[PDB]
Amino acid sequence: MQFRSIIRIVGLLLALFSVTMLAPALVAGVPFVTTFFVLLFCGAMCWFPNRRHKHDGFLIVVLFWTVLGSAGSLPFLPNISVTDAFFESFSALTTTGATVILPKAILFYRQFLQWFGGMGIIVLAVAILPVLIAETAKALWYIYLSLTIACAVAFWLAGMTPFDAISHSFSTIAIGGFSTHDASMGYFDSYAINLITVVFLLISACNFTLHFAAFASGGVHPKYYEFRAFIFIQVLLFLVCFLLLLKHHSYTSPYDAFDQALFQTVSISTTAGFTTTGFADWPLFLPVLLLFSSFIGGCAGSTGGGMKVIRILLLTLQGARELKRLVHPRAVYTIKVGGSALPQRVVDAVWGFFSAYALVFVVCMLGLIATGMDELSAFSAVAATLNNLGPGLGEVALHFGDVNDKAKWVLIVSMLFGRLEIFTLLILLTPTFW
Amino acid sequence: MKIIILGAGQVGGTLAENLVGENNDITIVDNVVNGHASHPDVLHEAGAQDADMLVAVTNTDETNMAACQVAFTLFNTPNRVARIRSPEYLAEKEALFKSGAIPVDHRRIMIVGGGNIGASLAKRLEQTYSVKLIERDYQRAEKLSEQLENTIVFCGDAADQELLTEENIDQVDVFIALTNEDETNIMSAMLAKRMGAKKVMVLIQRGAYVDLVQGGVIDVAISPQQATISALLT
Amino acid sequence: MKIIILGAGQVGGTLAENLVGENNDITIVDNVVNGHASHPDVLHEAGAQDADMLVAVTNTDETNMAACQVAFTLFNTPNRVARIRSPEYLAEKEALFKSGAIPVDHRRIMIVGGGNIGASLAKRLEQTYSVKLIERDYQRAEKLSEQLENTIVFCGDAADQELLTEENIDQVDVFIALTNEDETNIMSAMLAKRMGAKKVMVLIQRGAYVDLVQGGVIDVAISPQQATISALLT
Repeated sequence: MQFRSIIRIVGLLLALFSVTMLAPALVAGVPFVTTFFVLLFCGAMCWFPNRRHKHDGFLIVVLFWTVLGSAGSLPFLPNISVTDAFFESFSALTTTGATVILPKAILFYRQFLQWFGGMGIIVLAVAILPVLIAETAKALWYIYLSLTIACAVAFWLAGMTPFDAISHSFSTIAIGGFSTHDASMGYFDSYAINLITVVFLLISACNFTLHFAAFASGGVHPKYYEFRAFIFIQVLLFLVCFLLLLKHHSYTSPYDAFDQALFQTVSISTTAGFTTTGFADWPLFLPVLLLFSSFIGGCAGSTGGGMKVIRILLLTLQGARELKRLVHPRAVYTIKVGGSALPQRVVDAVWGFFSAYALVFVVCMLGLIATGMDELSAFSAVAATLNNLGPGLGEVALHFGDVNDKAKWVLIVSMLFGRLEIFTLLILLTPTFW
Repeated sequence: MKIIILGAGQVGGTLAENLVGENNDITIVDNVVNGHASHPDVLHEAGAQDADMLVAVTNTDETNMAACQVAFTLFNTPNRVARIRSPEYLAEKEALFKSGAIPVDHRRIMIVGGGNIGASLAKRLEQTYSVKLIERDYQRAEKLSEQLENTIVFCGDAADQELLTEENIDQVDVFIALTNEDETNIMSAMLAKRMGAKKVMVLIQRGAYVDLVQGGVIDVAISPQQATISALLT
Repeated sequence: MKIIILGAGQVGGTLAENLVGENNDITIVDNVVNGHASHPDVLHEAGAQDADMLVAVTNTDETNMAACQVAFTLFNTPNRVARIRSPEYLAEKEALFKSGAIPVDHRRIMIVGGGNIGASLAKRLEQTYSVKLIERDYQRAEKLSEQLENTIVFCGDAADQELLTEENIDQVDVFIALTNEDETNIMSAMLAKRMGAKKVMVLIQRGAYVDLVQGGVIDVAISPQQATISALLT
């Protein structure tokens, strides 16, 4: 089935992935250079025998997301076992905090991996349109330059040398929850860093596709009349933290209570993954509630590939319309929430997506518990795993090493599923597809 | 009041019939003046320089439009009313007519029927309170069902009591029937009053029925003449 | 040659199909540009300032006329062709269009069938010699007979030899078929030649048939494209 064209393009893709592998070598990294050479050798062999070209698509997207860990695990066989090495590779590789437990160059590369993950997911997300020309590189480059420079300068202001500021900036590009010390922010807390970072957290993760018109000259920014529901949820979050603080009369001083408390609530809630508290001053229900908060994740046109405001909003508001149906079946219902009359075509797939999603959720919970894992620690772990924050706070045994390596592979596939659309893998397994 | 009616079809003729009298001088053009309604001489022969109103109700919008243009440009004929059947033209009514390019001058609410002037009055009163649009038809409704907003649409049969009694007819302040074939409308309204409806608004197409509605139990009548003749006769 | 076609119906689309090529840049507007054909912005978006020809073939004469007016007034678009189906407008074509008010730019003879363009050409050649108009229909032929003079009007069926052979087919210099049956006209023209007719002019309403008529025994073919594309391509 036109194997020459596929072979040459795929080889070029592996070589291209390999080119961006010289990052440790800047810090005087032989295996990474070796990976570039081996893949380049792959591209060269594919390229020279075949000169032909084609012009299925789903195979290409699956294949594109297949390459990311074909050369992310070689330098690790850090002396640790092969399954653990693969798992750790994926842990560093994915934007996840899969801690079970380094060289300066390798650590820099790991943060760099976060940088690579940070930009790759967004470009692919915008790019999905032909199945459902490269000029977007410059505009994304300007916006990205603004984001990175702002973070670095912001760190620099709070009394530190530029290298440390840049190091922290690299660490926060795609937020795993990692820092210099496994304590997310306890080791270093200057108030300016905390306030500035929280501002960064709110602005950075909700919506940039909307502001893509910011690249055009026209100023279309006054757009107040995604916004109303989202602010209601976050403000409600602030009020509940205020109520909890008043009920347990924890801190009398406003700055520590508001900044630390607000910081913890927002950071755990926004799926950032920066956690420095073990929720004792909070009741036990607060970890459970926060975990449910963790389930919400991503805004439309954002890095977070989770449940979104539009989907749940559609279910509840459309559900409200359904409530109206309960009142009378002889009543026509057509309602448009904002900009325009919504079609009944796309909307069924949103909750059919949710239903299938729930089926997947059942598979993940049942499988992870079933493989031999503990009922509760794994239970917290699966909730955390789907979200991609880190290991389960409830009944903490966050660092699992003695868990089944095959289950560890399942954990890798599960977290990857959390980042990716899960279905992409699913279409291959379905009978009659073949 | 000097009136020229272009085209003596059902609409032009019936208009002419309603209107004959002491304070009105009616001239009708049709191919009385025999000629093409938008020709300068035909229009001149109907006395467009002196007339106080046109009414263009020929077979064609393009002739109506041409008549109003020709009359305005050549004789400055005031108050030019024209029938335009094409939604395409009305879609640009602001830019085409209302600019003078084409010189044409012209708690629970419940409406049953989709009248155009009643879409207008209905558009004037839906801001204050929500309006139940109920319409008999399906094909006229399924397009409309997300076409207009600030109004609540429904369907149901007018004669079918199981629909009007269904929805607590005591809980609704008005009954507004836009349906044609008015007699039915007259009787249904009586029936509507019998069921306990508070206010019954009835579509009654001809003005000349004032003597026929005068001794009526029907508590408000509605004629399209009292408005559409008034924009000219005011 | 920069061409805008307003309305992509049967006529607009088929036209578009026949004009795609190297020396022609075709843009089609229909509600490609999605919008109302006579709106200033829709027309602007189709590049009416720069275009070399405008063809208006929408659903309505009044939209075609409005499109040509708007295009001319706002963008000075040269060569404006419009479909006008209403005989009422054509009755005043001199005063309405040919004045630029509405800026639209566009021994025995025997013709069978009636064509509007054919009527025009037949009107160009009936001065030199008498023309036998033969028409299938009865009402149209009779009405046409009262309507027009300087031509001789007959009736008869063309798919039977008892009328054309009756009429002394050797004594007539040409046989012209205006019937809109496409080819029937072609084999009926071959047959027409078979009965001894001297010259057979055939209605052939496609300009993509040029390869199909090219190896023909039929001694002249006639396309409405070669003219109606030429007033723009003049």
